[PDB]
Amino acid sequence: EDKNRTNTDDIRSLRVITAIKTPYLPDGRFDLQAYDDLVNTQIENGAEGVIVGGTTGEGQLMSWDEHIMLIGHTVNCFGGRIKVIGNTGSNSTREAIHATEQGFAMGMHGALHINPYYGKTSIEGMNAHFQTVLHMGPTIIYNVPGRTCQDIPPQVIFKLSQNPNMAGVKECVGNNRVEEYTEKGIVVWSGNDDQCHDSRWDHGATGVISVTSNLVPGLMRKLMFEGRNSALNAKLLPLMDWLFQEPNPIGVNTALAQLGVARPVFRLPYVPLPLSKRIEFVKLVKEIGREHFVGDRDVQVLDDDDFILIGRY
Amino acid sequence: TNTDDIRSLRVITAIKTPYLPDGRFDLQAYDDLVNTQIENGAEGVIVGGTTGEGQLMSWDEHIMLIGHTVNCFGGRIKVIGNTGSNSTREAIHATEQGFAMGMHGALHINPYYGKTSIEGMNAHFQTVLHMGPTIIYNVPGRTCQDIPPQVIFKLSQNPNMAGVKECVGNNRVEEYTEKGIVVWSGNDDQCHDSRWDHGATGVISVTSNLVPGLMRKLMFEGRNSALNAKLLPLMDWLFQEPNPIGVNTALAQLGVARPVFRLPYVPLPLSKRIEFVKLVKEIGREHFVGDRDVQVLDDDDFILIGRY
Amino acid sequence: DKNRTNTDDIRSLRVITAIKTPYLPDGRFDLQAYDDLVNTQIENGAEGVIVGGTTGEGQLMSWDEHIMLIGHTVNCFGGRIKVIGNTGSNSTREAIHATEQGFAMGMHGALHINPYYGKTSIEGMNAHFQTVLHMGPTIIYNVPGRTCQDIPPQVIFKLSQNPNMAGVKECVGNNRVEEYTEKGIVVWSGNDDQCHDSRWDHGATGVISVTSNLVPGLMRKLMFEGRNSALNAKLLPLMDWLFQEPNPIGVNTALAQLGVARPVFRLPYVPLPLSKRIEFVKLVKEIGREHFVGDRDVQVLDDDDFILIGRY
Amino acid sequence: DKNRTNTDDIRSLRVITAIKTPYLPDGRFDLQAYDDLVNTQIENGAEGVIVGGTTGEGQLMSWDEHIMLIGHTVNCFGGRIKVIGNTGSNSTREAIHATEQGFAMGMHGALHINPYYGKTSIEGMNAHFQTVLHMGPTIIYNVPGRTCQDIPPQVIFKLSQNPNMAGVKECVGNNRVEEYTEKGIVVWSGNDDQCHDSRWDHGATGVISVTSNLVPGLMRKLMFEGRNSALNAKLLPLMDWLFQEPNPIGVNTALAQLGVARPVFRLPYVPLPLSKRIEFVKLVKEIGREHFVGDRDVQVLDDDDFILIGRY
Ligand SMILES: N[C@@H](CCCC[NH3+])C(=O)O
Ligand SMILES: N[C@@H](CCCC[NH3+])C(=O)O
Ligand SMILES: N[C@@H](CCCC[NH3+])C(=O)O
Ligand SMILES: N[C@@H](CCCC[NH3+])C(=O)O
Ligand code: NA
Ligand code: NA
Ligand code: NA
Ligand code: NA
Repeated sequence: EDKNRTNTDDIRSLRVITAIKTPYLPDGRFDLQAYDDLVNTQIENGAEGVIVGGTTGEGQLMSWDEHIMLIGHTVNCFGGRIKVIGNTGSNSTREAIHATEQGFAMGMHGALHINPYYGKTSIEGMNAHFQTVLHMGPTIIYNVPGRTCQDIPPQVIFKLSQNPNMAGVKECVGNNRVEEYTEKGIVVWSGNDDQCHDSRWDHGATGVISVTSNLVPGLMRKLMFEGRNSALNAKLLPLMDWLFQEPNPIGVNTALAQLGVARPVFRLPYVPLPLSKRIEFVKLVKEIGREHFVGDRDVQVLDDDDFILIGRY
Repeated sequence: TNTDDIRSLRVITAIKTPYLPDGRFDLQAYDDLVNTQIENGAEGVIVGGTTGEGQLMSWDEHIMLIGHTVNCFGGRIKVIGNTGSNSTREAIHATEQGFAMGMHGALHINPYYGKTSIEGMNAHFQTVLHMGPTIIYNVPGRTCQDIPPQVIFKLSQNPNMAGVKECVGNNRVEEYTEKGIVVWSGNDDQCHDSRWDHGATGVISVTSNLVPGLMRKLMFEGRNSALNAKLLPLMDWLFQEPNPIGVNTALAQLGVARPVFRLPYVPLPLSKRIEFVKLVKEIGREHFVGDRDVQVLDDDDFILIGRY
Repeated sequence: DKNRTNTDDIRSLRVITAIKTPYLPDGRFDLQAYDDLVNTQIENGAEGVIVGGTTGEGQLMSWDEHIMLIGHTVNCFGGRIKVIGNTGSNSTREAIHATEQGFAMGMHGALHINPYYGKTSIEGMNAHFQTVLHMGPTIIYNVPGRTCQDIPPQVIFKLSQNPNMAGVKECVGNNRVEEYTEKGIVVWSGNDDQCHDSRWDHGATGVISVTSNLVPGLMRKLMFEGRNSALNAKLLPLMDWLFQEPNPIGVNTALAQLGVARPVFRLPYVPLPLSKRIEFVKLVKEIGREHFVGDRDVQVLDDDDFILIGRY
Repeated sequence: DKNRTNTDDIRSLRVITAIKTPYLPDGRFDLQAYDDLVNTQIENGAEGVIVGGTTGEGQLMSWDEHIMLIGHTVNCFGGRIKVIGNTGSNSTREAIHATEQGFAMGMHGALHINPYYGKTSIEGMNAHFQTVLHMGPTIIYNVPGRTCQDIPPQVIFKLSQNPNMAGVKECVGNNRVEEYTEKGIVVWSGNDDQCHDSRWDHGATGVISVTSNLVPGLMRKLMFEGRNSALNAKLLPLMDWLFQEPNPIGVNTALAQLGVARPVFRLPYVPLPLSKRIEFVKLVKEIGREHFVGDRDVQVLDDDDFILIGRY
């Protein structure tokens, strides 16, 4: 219980957690060299944790053997330099139990657990689901009703918070929901890049589980550590708007290809933003400055035929 | 003529998947449920739909259950595999295996949780539309993404697009049927009006799991607002928690499925099970599946399984 | 009485083809090519098929592929041929699961090998078979050259007490065949070059055959029309060619040369070399092309026609 | 340079334990029991562990169990012992995926058997091994008693051209061991009852051991402190008892009797009978309980203490 306590507190103290993009080879297999370069770039620019195969990491498109491999690989290669949080959540309790116990057995520092999506359940069912995995180790509960189509209500979060393994909540409902939890001492990470500044400084959020940190990790570190900076927050808004004009991770996948740090390979059902938006992206990089974005290569527009779409991989 | 056989079906049951106490499929109980559907005029079955808890299956057990259903019943009923996924890879592999097992058609949802652009949604459906007769499934209450009319009209030009399982409501159903697209209502409490007022071919039904004879009557024997009003309390009871919590609880009370739930589903509470006994008596037990007297059951009768 | 006839339906089969699983260029199943192979077997008097046996590369399938191929075969051909799923495993857990799923697909029977690589005690071997023998008609497969463990007579005799034990696919030789057939146990020879003598001199019911993949008509003649030392001697050069490397290397090469399977190998199998493919053209000319499956002129094929897949 | 160092780090190991995988009463892995077994090996001078080898029942594992156990062993013990994953398979697809996943998760080496049951040609064996050898330090496993196919010297000589081929786990005997060691190829004996003479008289580097599961200190002494024919002779009755039925039946029974694993077997393995367990208690007394793993007095155990799992 003393080790469990320290383990949970080591997650609660994290302010910058990157929902890391999973890059691919031309045949659709994981590009582990590109992935390792992405994680090293996050560490060098002050990311304190990584979600492995989150929504941004396309965990939804992995086989369990790929997903478990990427968790174990990240622990083995980077576990001493960053906290590794496996997205071992599922709409199936059986899948969540097996994936979470395997992830913890291979040394991941915490688990991200969404409520069941598509196959939505009752409040009693939601509690039953979370109770099967909460005992296994430090857990972040993920409320994203725009994707799950089911709000995790405060009554569920308050009951789960009775368990010392509940590290906190990745909250997407907004700053009023954030404040309801943080005023009661529950740790909250904003899941909304365009709200995380106000969440952090005005509503008691500990930090952010970020998509945008994939592109500008240094600026997101600054936003979470160095106090209110409404000017920097305003300067990042056009980039955050561009990143979410189509569902995540279409934007981050397109951007990382343009910056030359991931191959222009998409696993279906994702397809890149079209030419006009890629031209907009080069303009956004020029306005902020290329030096703030990951990678060293000059940003490219890329041609339509540079992109590879993989269904069977 | 494969696709035209699907297009003529008016009663398609989203069949419940029953379990043994260790959480494995109860294939004996499953066969008994499908046989009862065939005897009471069900014309098709969705295997591992939302009601069938496909979302809780391994692909191993989902494709097995499709193959089992084709072997046992394929000559007596149209077998539509729910081979859809939020992952294009999973949808491709499940659909080609389902068609290889001999299923008559596929049900395909738009990607849920990992939602995509219109262009990505089109790309997803195109990987599976060429494999055989396909019903497109629109349920924005569960996917949190409406398949817009623009997409359905474009998909409907593909001769393998049988039609739409539509859950938006009767205005959406009518927008499609008036433009010659075949529509099954996905909403039991709307399907009567859908069928008789809005050009729906029929229903892909949860309630037919409980009262298959009454649902066939509702789709075939003409407009009957009195029979429809008679079923509304039962339909309201079945959807007070998300499907399939209601049907799982009801089939346990009727004795045709064991009171075994795969998590994250748990039964309706005692007060609702007491109300179910009253709903059965009001409609008449003879109209519900099974021969056993309806039991309330104790909370401690229900087995909740996470590890199966 | 209901189960008795299902097992008796298997016991009466004389020609069971261990059917080859053909592939498309990236290593996925070629179901069109497979269906054509099975139809050819039926048309030429094969009475059963083993789905994903040693010849069918069941050892290279995932269980989802293997159970799909069984269900596909039952649905498409189950009324025209007896479908025996190779649902055996060196893991009891895998054998139980695969056998249950196979019978749920409607397969007529199961083929069960003793545990290979992870060999066990006589008591362990009996425990293994007892978990699956109750599920339906079962053929017990003894192939000590592959398993490195003989299923001894004492085990076959104990298994024989269960009515679901249809018989034995025996590879030890015609002396072991006779030890069983003289006690009323049904035996299929698993050795194409012994099956004639097994059938006519040692009371074997018939063969579970590799060679029937190429010349199903001639293997049917061999098992049905009586003693024919001339026909048996005529087939021996083809049988020697098919088993010069471990099965199914020969049959995979031959079916590609005859144009009824694509020249796609799942590793760790690779084709016979050009010298053997030239010999095969000569063997076909000597027997006559009309006796071999397919209508295309037999080809040698270039080394570069053969696609070797690891990531299947 | 890092690859040369990683390979040399495997080549220097003299005592590698083929660690037993212990189970909970329902058949799932007992990770608490496993962690205690690995700790005991480290404390008594084991330098490497095979995860899910023949002894570890890799043959009865699902891949998710097998990969988890490799990743768990690296995470908990990888700084204190070399972790060699048994990521081999008779299927090249299984071997490729398991091996790349095991190396991605930080295993130090891979153990690769030639394809068993589905045996292939020499050319096929080479093609199989070439798909995995480039992925990291590799021990080639020759056990013709289980595979029913000798990996011939020409295959080992060819693989030894690759800087990732660490060496050979050889079971054919001391003549084959010497054909490799005389050329500077690293060999571990796979035969506990030969490994003493193999180490001191035939140039073997050490042993990949079953017996080290029971007496790790005595096996370390045998591999490091020079010829000791007396100690080797003192161990022979124990080694004879451990292999009277196929491994791991003996080690599974012994570890239950020493109280360091539950008396739980995955089929098709079943324990040695009562008379053999009585013989074990006598063997432990003659050698001395202090040399065997665990602190608890050795127990005979009753027949009904043992649990046999089919659906694990
Ligand atoms: N596509 C499925 C399976 C993903 C499994 C690996 N995370 C889902 O989103 O639930
Ligand atoms: N739970 C996953 C996998 C189900 C796969 C079998 N239908 C999902 O809902 O996407
Ligand atoms: N390669 C494994 C798995 C095959 C499973 C499908 N038959 C074996 O030969 O046991
Ligand atoms: N029982 C199969 C599969 C084992 C997979 C895990 N090592 C075999 O021995 O090949
Ligand atoms: Na995430
Ligand atoms: Na459905
Ligand atoms: Na066979
Ligand atoms: Na080993």
